[PDB]
Amino acid sequence: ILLLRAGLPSHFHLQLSEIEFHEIIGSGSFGKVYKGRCRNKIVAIKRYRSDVDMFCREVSILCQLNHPCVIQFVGACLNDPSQFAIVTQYISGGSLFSLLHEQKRILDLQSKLIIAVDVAKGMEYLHNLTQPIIHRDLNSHNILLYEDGHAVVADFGESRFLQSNLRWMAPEVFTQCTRYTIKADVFSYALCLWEILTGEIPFAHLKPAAAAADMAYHHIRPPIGYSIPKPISSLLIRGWNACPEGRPEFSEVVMKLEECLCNI
Amino acid sequence: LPSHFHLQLSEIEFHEIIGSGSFGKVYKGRCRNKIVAIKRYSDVDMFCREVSILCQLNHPCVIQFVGACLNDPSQFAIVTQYISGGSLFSLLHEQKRILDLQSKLIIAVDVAKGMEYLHNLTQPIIHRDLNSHNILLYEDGHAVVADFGESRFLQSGNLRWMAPEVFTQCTRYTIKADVFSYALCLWEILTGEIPFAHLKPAAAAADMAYHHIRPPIGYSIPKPISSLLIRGWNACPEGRPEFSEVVMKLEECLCNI
Ligand SMILES: CNS(=O)(=O)c1ccc(N2CCOCC2)c(Nc2ncnc3[nH]cc(Br)c23)c1
Ligand SMILES: CNS(=O)(=O)c1ccc(N2CCOCC2)c(Nc2ncnc3[nH]cc(Br)c23)c1
Repeated sequence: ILLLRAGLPSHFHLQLSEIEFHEIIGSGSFGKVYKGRCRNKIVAIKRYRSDVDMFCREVSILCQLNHPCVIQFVGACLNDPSQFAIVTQYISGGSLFSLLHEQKRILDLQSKLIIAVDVAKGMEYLHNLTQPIIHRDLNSHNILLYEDGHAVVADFGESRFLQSNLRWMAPEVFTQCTRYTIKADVFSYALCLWEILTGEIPFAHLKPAAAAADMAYHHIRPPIGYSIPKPISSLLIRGWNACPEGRPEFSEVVMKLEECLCNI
Repeated sequence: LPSHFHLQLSEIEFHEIIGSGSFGKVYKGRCRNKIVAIKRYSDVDMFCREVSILCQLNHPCVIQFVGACLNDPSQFAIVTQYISGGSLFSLLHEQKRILDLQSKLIIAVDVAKGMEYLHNLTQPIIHRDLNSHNILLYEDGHAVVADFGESRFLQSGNLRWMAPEVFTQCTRYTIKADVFSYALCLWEILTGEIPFAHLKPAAAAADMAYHHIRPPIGYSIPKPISSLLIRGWNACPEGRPEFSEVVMKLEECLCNI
């Protein structure tokens, strides 16, 4: 916290008294997320309820980020653990999850791709920083939408910087010993991309742990209909390959989806 | 650790080296009037773990602990019974001895009983590193499980979009990992072949985990056993048998050998 207070540029340093908390817009064990106001901006605030090290990491990551497909950091409060809070821009159009599954708004192909492309661009950005960042929690809740249908990647509370005998191991043990890479994000993305196209929650009929289990152990993936365009189904098939190294880099995901926009 | 298990370096008479690795070296020797094997080695946490496991062990199909030296990090040493008949891996792959089906099953059942034992202790133990190097043979062709350096005591909505490799890492190890390992050992035993002989170990571990590859089952393997094998190396841990059931079926086979 002393190391952080020193390294984080001072313009980001916020006092809790500078923040006005309106509503709660999201929740969790970690803490709650309020809509509010700060330095004459409409903002979203994550407030916290090893906890120190989690918060110091998250700020260290957020303050690196500048890209129009990634949530815009505004500042944090670093006084003491009790005060701890994180502030970002607010985006009115709400989560992608809501759009698809609650409001059940029916989007056309162009609109869907724009979103897919924007998210891929944000991930590309993160993965190709000098010191790559893994989001590690990409989902339709953490894809937020501008009124005009563009999208940004949010919530870096699980994010980590990428760091710099097996013949008889059970697969799940072998997988524990292998440190995960930026490729984990691509797998999450793939599901998001299917979620967008179908309108459907992955394994909608299953509780989260069961769905994970099926993907992980029984190697199941959501159904790929014949009507899904080829270049996309390809990306899906590759993107959620159990073998991480077989998943495409986001730079290619972008390239392909932008092609589709040219042909849309 | 129980005071009687404490050992001083002077109580241990070293002889030749019998094994190696980045971890350290293993010696044959003599201690407290018995022929022994001696192992010699964040890094301290893992030693107490290994020792706290070994002292608990008391079963004919599991290695016998004898004691351990605790003076300082430089002096750390673990001492066990020495077993004259070498490693199974050797017998199978270097010596290449031809065994009857009975001899094979005797080893298979012995290893299974040792694993059963471990798994059904009040506070169960996962070996986490079973293989034909750590299966040691008595001259009479009985076998024991060895080398507990990797062994662990069993510990008591984002998940839906997680990559498998990440989900696996947020999940706690189970005893069913040993069952998978055993399956391979069992196939190895029956066929005499190293699993995926044509591949280097990581290539093998990848193919088993990602591309769901398993060893080939030919008429070389009997039907009742081959059912066990397939279930044993299931991708789903929960689909794999418990070692109790392995024992039953394999003893049932021994009745018919
Ligand atoms: C402090 N910002 S943050 O990036 O750490 C952050 C984390 C989580 C969330 N929620 C996302 C939806 O599931 C619940 C958590 C948000 N939410 C939002 N951030 C901006 N504009 C927003 N508009 C609507 C919403 Br909800 C919204 C921010
Ligand atoms: C201190 N005993 S221990 O259980 O920690 C232990 C760990 C590893 C090994 N080696 C096994 C073979 O690959 C290399 C490591 C052994 N070795 C042996 N222990 C008993 N009798 C033995 N006879 C022949 C051999 Br080798 C042998 C013990």
